[PDB]
Amino acid sequence: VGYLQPRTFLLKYNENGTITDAVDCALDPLSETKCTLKSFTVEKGIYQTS
Amino acid sequence: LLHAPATVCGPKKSTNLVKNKCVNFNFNGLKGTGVLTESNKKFLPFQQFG
Ligand SMILES: *[C@@H]1O[C@H](CO)[C@@H](O)[C@H](O)[C@H]1NC(C)=O
Repeated sequence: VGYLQPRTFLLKYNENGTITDAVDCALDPLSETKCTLKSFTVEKGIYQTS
Repeated sequence: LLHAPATVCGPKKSTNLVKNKCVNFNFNGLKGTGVLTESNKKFLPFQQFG
């Protein structure tokens, strides 16, 4: 048994229409950079995130 | 007219399909303007719009 609270997930959709991956936007700061760039892969650099 | 989404309604009248024409489509609460054509994109059975 688990709970649900209001938070943001970045979820991508396959070319067949199904969901293959999602990102918790508040788990660790790398995932927050993934959410602010709206991409699953980030490059090397500085990202002013939050 | 109780404070709930109602479950008893009337049958909403329909229309035959038209291809390649600027029409005012209404697909279950989708008011707008566009043309209608066939598509090769495959859906999943629980989808209805895109
Ligand atoms: C997408 O659906 C088609 C239809 O059969 C299938 O051939 C293809 O392998 C599917 N691709 C993925 C990534 O699920």
